[PDB]
Amino acid sequence: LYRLFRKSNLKPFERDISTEIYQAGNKPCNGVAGFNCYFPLRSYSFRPTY
Amino acid sequence: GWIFGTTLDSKTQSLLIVNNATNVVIKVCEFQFCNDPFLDNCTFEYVSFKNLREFVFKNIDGYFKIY
Ligand SMILES: *[C@@H]1O[C@H](CO)[C@@H](O)[C@H](O)[C@H]1NC(C)=O
Ligand SMILES: *[C@@H]1O[C@H](CO)[C@@H](O)[C@H](O)[C@H]1NC(C)=O
Ligand SMILES: *[C@@H]1O[C@H](CO)[C@@H](O)[C@H](O)[C@H]1NC(C)=O
Repeated sequence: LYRLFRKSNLKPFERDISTEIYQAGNKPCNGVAGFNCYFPLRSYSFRPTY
Repeated sequence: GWIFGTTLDSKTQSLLIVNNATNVVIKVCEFQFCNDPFLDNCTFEYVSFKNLREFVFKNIDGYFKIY
């Protein structure tokens, strides 16, 4: 699984582990998916025929 | 001992150094400890008015240095 949303750029060799649903801006989410409320955890679905 | 981190409420990573008079316990587990913080997930773990002890703790490049 891979990331696409985060609120900051990480320092080198840093290990903040957080898999919560992230805001896309200043709109609050409170753990509810929707507009401006996106999951960062995506997948590539690795097949040998790609 | 000393306890480090950002939030320290069993949410994200939190350092812990405890001297229990025999060893020096160093853990990075996020889990809670004794409810009153006194002496009677673990990706890194390390076990080893007359007195003045001086320490310097710094954190550079993901490295925690103790003098
Ligand atoms: C470290 O944690 C603090 C929490 O107070 C946060 O504001 C800061 O952005 C974090 N640094 C990172 C993610 O590099
Ligand atoms: C101190 O902590 C170490 C690490 O868990 C343990 O092996 C040792 O028995 C402890 N000593 C005392 C006196 O509690
Ligand atoms: C300890 O590890 C488990 C397994 O990933 C995790 O579900 C749990 O939240 C961790 N405990 C923390 C972060 O306090």
